[PDB]
Amino acid sequence: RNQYDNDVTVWSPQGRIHQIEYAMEAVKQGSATVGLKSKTHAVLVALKRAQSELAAHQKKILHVDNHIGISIAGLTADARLLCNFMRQECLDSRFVFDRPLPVSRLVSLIGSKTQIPTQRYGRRPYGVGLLIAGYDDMGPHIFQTCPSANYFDCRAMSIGARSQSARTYLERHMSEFMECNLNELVKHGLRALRETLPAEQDLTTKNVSIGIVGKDLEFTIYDDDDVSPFLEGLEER
Amino acid sequence: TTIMAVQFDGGVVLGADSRTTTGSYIANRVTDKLTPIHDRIFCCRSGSAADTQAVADAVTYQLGFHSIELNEPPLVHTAASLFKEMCYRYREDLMAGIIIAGWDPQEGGQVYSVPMGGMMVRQSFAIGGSGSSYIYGYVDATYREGMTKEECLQFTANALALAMERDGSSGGVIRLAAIAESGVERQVLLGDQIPKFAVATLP
Amino acid sequence: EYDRGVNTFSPEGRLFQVEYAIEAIKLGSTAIGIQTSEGVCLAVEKRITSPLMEPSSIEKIVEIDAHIGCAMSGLIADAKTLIDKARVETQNHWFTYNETMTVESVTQAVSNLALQFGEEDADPGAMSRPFGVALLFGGVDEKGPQLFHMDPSGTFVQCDARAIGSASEGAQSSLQEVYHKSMTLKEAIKSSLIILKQVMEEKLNATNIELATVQPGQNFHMFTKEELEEVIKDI
Amino acid sequence: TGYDLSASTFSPDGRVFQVEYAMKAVENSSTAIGIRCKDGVVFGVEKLVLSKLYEEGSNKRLFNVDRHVGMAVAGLLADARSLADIAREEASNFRSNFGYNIPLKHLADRVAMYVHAYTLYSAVRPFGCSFMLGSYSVNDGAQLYMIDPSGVSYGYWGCAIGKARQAAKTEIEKLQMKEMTCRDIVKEVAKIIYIVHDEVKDKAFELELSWVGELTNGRHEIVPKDIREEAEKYAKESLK
Amino acid sequence: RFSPYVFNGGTILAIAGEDFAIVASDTRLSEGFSIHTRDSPKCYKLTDKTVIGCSGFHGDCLTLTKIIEARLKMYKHSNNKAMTTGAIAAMLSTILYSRRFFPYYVYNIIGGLDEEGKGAVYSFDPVGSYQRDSFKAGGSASAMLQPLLDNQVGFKNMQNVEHVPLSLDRAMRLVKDVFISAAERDVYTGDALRICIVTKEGIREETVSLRKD
Amino acid sequence: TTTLAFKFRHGVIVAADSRATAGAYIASQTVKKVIEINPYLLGTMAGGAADCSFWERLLARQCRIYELRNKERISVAAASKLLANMVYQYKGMGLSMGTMICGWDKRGPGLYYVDSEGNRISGATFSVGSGSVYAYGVMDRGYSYDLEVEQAYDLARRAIYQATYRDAYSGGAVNLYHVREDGWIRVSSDNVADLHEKYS
Amino acid sequence: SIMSYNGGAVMAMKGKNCVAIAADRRFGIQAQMVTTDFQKIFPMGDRLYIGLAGLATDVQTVAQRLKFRLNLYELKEGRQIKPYTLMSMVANLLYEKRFGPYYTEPVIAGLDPKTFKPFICSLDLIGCPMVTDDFVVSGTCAEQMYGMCESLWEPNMDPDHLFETISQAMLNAVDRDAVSGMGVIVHIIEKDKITTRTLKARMD
Amino acid sequence: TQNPMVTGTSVLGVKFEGGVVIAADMLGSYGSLARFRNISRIMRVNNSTMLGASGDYADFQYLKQVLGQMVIDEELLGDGHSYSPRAIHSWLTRAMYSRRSKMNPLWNTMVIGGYADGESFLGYVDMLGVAYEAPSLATGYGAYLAQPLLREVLEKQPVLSQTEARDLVERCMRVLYYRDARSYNRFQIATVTEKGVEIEGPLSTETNWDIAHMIS
Amino acid sequence: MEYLIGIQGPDYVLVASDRVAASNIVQMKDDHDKMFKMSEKILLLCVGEAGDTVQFAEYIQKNVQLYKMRNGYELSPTAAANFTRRNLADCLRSRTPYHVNLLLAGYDEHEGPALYYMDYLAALAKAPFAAHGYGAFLTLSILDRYYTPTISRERAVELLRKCLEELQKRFILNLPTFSVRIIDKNGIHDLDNISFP
Ligand SMILES: CC(C)C[C@@H](C=O)NC(=O)[C@H](CC(C)C)NC(=O)[C@H](CC(C)C)NC(=O)OCc1ccccc1
Ligand SMILES: CC(C)C[C@@H](C=O)NC(=O)[C@H](CC(C)C)NC(=O)[C@H](CC(C)C)NC(=O)OCc1ccccc1
Repeated sequence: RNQYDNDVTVWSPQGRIHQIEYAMEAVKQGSATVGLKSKTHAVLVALKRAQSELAAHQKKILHVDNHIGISIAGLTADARLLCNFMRQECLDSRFVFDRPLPVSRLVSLIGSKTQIPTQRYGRRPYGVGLLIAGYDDMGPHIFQTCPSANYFDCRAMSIGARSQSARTYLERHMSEFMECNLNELVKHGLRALRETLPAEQDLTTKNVSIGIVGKDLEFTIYDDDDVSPFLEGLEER
Repeated sequence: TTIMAVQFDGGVVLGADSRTTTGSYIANRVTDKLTPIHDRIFCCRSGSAADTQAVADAVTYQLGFHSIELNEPPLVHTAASLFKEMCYRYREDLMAGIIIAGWDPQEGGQVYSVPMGGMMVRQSFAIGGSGSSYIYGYVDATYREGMTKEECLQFTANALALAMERDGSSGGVIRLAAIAESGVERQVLLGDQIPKFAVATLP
Repeated sequence: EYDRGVNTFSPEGRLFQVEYAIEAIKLGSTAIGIQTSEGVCLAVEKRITSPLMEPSSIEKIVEIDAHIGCAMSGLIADAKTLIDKARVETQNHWFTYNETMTVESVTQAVSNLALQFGEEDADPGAMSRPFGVALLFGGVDEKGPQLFHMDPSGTFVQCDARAIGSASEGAQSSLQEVYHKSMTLKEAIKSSLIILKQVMEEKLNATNIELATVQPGQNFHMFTKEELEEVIKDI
Repeated sequence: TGYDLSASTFSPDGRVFQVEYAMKAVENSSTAIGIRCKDGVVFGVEKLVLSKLYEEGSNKRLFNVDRHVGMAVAGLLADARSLADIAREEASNFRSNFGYNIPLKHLADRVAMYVHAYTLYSAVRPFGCSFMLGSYSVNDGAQLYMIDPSGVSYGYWGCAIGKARQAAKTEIEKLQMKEMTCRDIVKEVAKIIYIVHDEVKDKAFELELSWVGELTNGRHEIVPKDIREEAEKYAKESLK
Repeated sequence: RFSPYVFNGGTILAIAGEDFAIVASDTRLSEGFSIHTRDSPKCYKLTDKTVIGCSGFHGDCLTLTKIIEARLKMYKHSNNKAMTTGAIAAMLSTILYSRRFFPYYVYNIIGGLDEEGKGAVYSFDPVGSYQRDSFKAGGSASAMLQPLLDNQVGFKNMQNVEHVPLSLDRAMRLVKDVFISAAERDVYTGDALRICIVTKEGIREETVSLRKD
Repeated sequence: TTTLAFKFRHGVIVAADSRATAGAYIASQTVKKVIEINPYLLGTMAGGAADCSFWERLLARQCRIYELRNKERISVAAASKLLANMVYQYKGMGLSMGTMICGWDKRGPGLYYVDSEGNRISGATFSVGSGSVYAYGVMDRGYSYDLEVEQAYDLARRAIYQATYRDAYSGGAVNLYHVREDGWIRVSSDNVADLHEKYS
Repeated sequence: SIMSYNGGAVMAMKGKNCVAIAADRRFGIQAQMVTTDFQKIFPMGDRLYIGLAGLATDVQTVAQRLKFRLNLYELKEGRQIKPYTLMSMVANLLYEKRFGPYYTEPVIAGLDPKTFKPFICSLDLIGCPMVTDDFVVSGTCAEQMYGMCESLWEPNMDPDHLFETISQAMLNAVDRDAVSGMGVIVHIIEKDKITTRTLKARMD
Repeated sequence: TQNPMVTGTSVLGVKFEGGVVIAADMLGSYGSLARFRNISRIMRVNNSTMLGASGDYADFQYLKQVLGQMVIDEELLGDGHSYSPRAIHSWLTRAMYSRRSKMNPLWNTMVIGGYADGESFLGYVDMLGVAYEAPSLATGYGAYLAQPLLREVLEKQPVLSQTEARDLVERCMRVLYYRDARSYNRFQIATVTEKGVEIEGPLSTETNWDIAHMIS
Repeated sequence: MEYLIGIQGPDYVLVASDRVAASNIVQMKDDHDKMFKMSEKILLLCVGEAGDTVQFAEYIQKNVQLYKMRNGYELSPTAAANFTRRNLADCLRSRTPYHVNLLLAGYDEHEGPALYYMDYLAALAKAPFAAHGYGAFLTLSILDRYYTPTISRERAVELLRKCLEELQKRFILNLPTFSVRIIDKNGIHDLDNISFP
């Protein structure tokens, strides 16, 4: 099956495109990121990973717009290219209509741009998984995007290495998240991110990044000093 | 150039004069300003001869492809919309005013006037060209709703006759066409046949 | 047989060309970059092949701007195009905003150019392969002395201290042992030379080593042979 | 072999394998059924919810291509979303050029030709989605068309696309759709989807219902929840 | 034939102080001898420390403000910091020169706090030339407003006068007095005066009524 | 606008008025016509304010990139040619620019005049602007290569002052710079009003 | 007119088995004569010559461009160009610039390569080709030349007579034009030989 | 449109509590001639927005086609988001300015009236892209004649009842009919409220010609 | 306004140019050289609109230099003149037309001395003696009266001085200093500037 796996254009005789699946594996290799939403706020929690003890952790949360924020898993450069497309599209909505772009409408445009490489020859599926947290007239939204170019609306979703452990936590506590206050909602995400962490590792201000968007709050990324209040109230694993 | 179209129940009557003039010289004294875009759709052409003929040929080709592809008789509104789109896009380039009248199974007899500037309006009676200004009062006073096909044919001929007498550009023979489900019947009125209105007699 | 295209994902999920380009960096000479509150220090191994080559011709450490310098490892020729992009970008930022570009902003811009390679790219002339150079950018901005790492993958990460080159893994273990947050620039320069001397096959000498420093008070300065001799004599 | 690598290569038998491989991807996808009635067309999708985490209404397989037209898709969703965008563009272009709502037979032909272009070249792979377009107009009447990855488009009184198309088609055949009105058919489309679904594997399905017809005044719309709930109740009672 | 530019009127003034910056504008928008609206403020808040006043063809003013806002958002995304008043001044010159062949008909004065916290006023000609000034007036009444500002703020042509540092209260009385005087002698200015004060706390807006006509 | 530059044994003296005028209206009395391209190079601005500022700033960027790429400062001649080539492309499009490029290079002290028309010339003494004619007469009468540094400063101050008196567009203060092998220095900025008392 | 700026007069006449072409030798920017040795008649095919009058730049450019095409044609075809074909080639070159024309009116005098039949032709600035059995005249003094030629020309003139007739017409006609003159050069084309003679003309 | 052809006269807008009312005549005139005497110059963009245009009918008809497609496209998405009256106004300002910059302007002045989220929006977009929002709006000769009457009543009493606003618009239309050569008796009134946009059919203002006898 | 003159003798070409550069009513420079050395034995003198003169001449000079480097032999004066005429004529109908009047002087070992006159319109004429600018109208008559084809180099300078002396006596414009150069088998040689003051 070596011939089928080499190019995106080739269809395997089993009806599958191997190159798209290989790109999806790249998102799995990246660090775990968990995003969940309540009635009032939507949050992104990121396990920043350090190449060396000396090295600082890579950025995992980025500001697309005042009402939109993204968590990146997979190849960082592909994410930055996708983020620039999203930043330009949201700005174009503000310039033309003087309104924030509906978060759902942006995800549809991202899906279209990601799909075109998969069909054409000499192109690669973008190897990134993005969690989009945004607040629009409809309310808080959490969306997951894949190299397959399929985008899904999620009450909560976790992407990256050991994401399944975070997903199990989210499924059990899904009912509590909607009515929870912002501090409770962020804490639920921190616990889910901890499940991904190996038992030896512990959540710390340096390795944790939190992004919050809400009815009265523009997307804010909380730094290591800023994450300390959210992490201060916690329970031992 | 005077071009007129009047809608009748189940049909449309289209009329035009026959004069093409460069300055005060008549190049053609028998010009046909009624062009068949499709089997039951015709256009009356006013303005530059070259611009009108080119636009009419392009619409006939486009409407012909459209009808063959859809395997259905074309709509008058579709023909008018194609003319409006070309006229508006090149409004600065083309000095052309066209009245599109035809029969569709769905909406029967329809007259649409696309004036210079590419605007489309459906009107019970439409008049166009240099002679149109002289006959505006006659058309408004004479037109009566419920006019029969013969009454519309008389109405169009009487109006065109008045415009041709008072307009230098309008003249020659009156060409009339009537479009209905049965088909298109075309007649030419000349000399005695052209309606005559008494001139003032005070030497 | 080069059957796979330049943009092909591995069964594991990593682009084949990017991984091969990361292997190319291992061939490159070791460069030690340390960030200290007093200043950021960049050091590199010239690796002169023969006595005949003039030593000054090798230029591993280059000045992106007065406040920003970069040390390079891997294929030097690939780096020149990236270095030119950085210099033009810093000058453009001055013209448009009348301010110095932050080191992170410069590293992000060069990093963006790293993955822009395509076989079916519209431009008749476009990069066909990933860049094969690793760049350490060290500079002082409003945030303070800062050092950043650029990889052929296009990932940019701020580093307190890092080594890029053939002996990077061995040097990194040594750097982690000797790195303290309170270290002064003079201590960092001495530590960088000590790690470089151990990793370098040739004995350390003023000609075979290039060292440069950026401090908030002074613009990027490359140590002169006399200046290099004093630090090496202390060893 | 090597005869199956490109869409620009015919097999010694005369078959382009890459297009066949694309059709297989549609067969893997969950079933979508469209039934045309005297009043208009009704559509149903056996949407499968992979995870409880996904919010309800995510990954919709029913789209509104135009005010009067609706699309039911089975296959790669990303390709189907791209085809929906092409369908929306074609209808918009027709309205601008000819001034009237695009006839469905024409929309199906134009979109099918776009799907066909992919099958002819090595540079671009064929689309992996099959879709049904449904519309009602007083002059046109109810019309249902289905387009395969090959690009063939044929009108159908009733159609099923997906894993259980063969099973659904026998159940669809039993219904006398031409006599029945849309309100009656909405119960039947729910019944066929529930019967076709496999409880043992590919469980946790959700039913998406859409209709265009006299009841909707010729505007394709998602079936109202009150009617949808009644239809699901009929399907559950019938399954017993 | 078609004329691409129309004069929509309006006058703007910005005064810089040791700890404050005040940008003021009339609210009247007028085409020819007719008043389009009595409430169209010409002051727009670029950032927490910066307010830009734009007077001239209104269509050019609206587009330029929209372009500046996008550039500010783009800078924050790329540089991870909000643009300083001086940087906005340098960027605005480049945007204006980009349209040198088809110029924007807008007179722009930027008023904002500098990095040290001292007040800074930047004045721009339509093509793009910019300079930093303690006080500048732009628009239809710029010629009327500027001479009093030289006499009082600059103490020019006055001998044996103490050069007291400008006070927020004194500067605000001067801004009201100059605009009231201009409304009396210039047809374009009038209706109301929008005063925006930039300080470390934030931007504070005050409106004082001016003669309707 | 009066701008004057001359070359003498000690170096190059660059001086300018500070008045910017919109038609009759005097927009500014503090405009800085002389721009510092690099620590060893200066550019003088005359005619259109935006045109001169944009193009001289673009020359400075090109000179900075040249220094980084070639590891040496650009020649006065090379900088002057670069400005001329960039302006020539826009010839006939209405750019109005009069500029003097003054600096010290390995070749020696250098003075060049570049204009929107495209003339580029090197001279011992040049004056550019509306008041250039008035400045030229005073400078020509008192100019010598042998002038002492202090006398040279006075000649530049006097020529600008006399020009401001005759020319309506010239005005404000005279800003004087001296280019030396070490680099340029801003010798002084003197308001014409104060100079008027001293000269008279 | 643009044509009058540099001036110039060229004419061709047909004889029994000979053709003749003559041109003024003055090159002038307007009222000032820069040179008296300017070339307006260019050899094309040994017995085929083209005389160009109009803007001096255009006269030089068209001769240079025509030679490029003719040299390529002769190499590929393997044969000397026929006189009619040269008229077609020059007409194509002039028409290519119809919207912005070269300001030159070409006159062609030649003998057929095999038959040796006399051929004379004239073309307009935009490439219209006119072929005549007697004389073709182009230039600032065209009306004067037409008057002299119509009266002087006679059929079946011998080469010596053709030379005298073309010379008398050119000399008297350039005498009545201020911007043409300063000498005239006459070429007599015969199958056996080419005779080139410079006439004595008033210099003023 | 460097040169306008068939054109429409003034369109008037007034804001009342709970909605906006815009009134336009039904005449398209080629120069002096009243060529088309039954044309609607008011368009219902969506449930919350209506647009009235003065200027080339062809350019207005083109805008109606483009605006209508954009609204149809949004409805297809069904994301629960619909364009606000302000959003349509922002789009028009960008579209008019872009054409002005290209030097191929759309020769139209448009009044956009909408009611959304318990607020009433009235906006003006010019051919050159000049745009503003005001309580009372008028275009063409309406600015010179009708706007002074509308502004005086509004300045004295800021909030107007729907009935009072229709009464004011009818008085203004009569004033325009008397003093504008391009005015026509038949006109359409469009009102936007929480319920939606309603356009009334041809309406004629009664006229008093008593002054004609007084001329003697 | 600017002045160029060329006198050609049996074994040499004598060329002179005005040394004044002027903007408006003021002569900014009195040392300007309008002579550009295309090759060891070729000089191109250019007078015309500002900017166009330097841009065209420098481009021709650099292209002529490239020919020597690429082929190892310099162009003939006739070839260089034909190369300038083609480039100027090609640019004449182009959006950017150069307003340049050029005089080309060179000595070729095989064909001897050459002087070429080219107008802005791009007409190339080989002339025994030629001049450019308003000064030519006064100067050319003197040259026609006193020029003999066998004139010696010393006599050529005497003729040149007479032409320049007339310009001082009758020309409205002030052209005090003229640069003089000669081209012969040895090569281009600078001659002392003729300054009337
Ligand atoms: C069916 C009609 C559109 C044909 C007919 C009736 O209007 N056309 C016309 O009456 C119009 C008159 C209008 C231009 C004022 N005439 C025309 O369109 C042209 C006149 C030319 C000067 C362009 N008719 C014509 O015969 O053109 C001959 C011509 C064409 C080019 C140059 C010189 C002469
Ligand atoms: C003040 C220096 C920077 C330049 C100096 C040099 O001569 N003078 C100038 O630049 C001239 C004065 C000159 C015309 C006599 N001044 C100007 O050019 C002024 C700049 C300030 C005075 C407002 N610009 C101006 O008034 O018009 C600029 C413009 C250009 C195009 C469209 C609209 C407006």
